[PDB]
Order: sequence, then C-alpha cells, then structure tokens
Amino acid sequence: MKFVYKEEHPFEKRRSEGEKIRKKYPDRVPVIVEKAPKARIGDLDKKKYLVPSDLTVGQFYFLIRKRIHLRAEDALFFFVNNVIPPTSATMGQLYQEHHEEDFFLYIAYSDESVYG
Repeated sequence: MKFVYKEEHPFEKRRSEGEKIRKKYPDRVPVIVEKAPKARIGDLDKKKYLVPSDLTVGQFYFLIRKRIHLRAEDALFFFVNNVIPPTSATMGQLYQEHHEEDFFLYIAYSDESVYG
C-alpha cells in the first residue's frame, strides 16, 4: 500500500502538522484513511481525520460505513501496517502502537481481508 497523502505532502511538512495536532488536541489522534487501490468500494471524501482516543474501530467502521454509504451486508476491513486491528480497540491504542515518524496513523480500508 502506498498512501497518496505521503506523495501529496512532503515529509517534513507532515511531521510538522502531526506534532501540532497532537499538541493542541492531546485527547485526539491524527489519522490518514485511504483505500486499498485494488479494493472495490467507494472512495472517501477526505483523507485526514481527528479521532478521539477512546473511539473504537467498530464505531470508526460504521462512521466509515455511512460516510461511504455501505450496507451492513458489505465487508469493510482496516489495515494498519498490513494487520487488521481488533474491532473492539481504541484509536488511541492503535496510534501509540503504529503512528509513523510524521506522527500520523495510516489506515488502509478494503472490502477484502487481504488486499493486493
């Protein structure tokens, strides 16, 4: 997976804003959400999100679901560093285990449990 956000913004600019997001909103974590390129589902309007540290993946799912207007029958998986986070886990946990050196958490989403 190759996030277009890392190509749209130079690193040092991302590392800068990621620091200021964390500073001003310590109760929230900055997340970038893009879709796996082969995945067959709708695209997301925006890529950069500010998520409470206590929000669960399931809630982020249903948020991402109705933002993509996805039905309950349809599948939707998260991938942070090519692993599927457990659906009853907080974003704050995921940030402190997987945030990158620009201080963003990167999450790919797909309709399949293994993407390509």
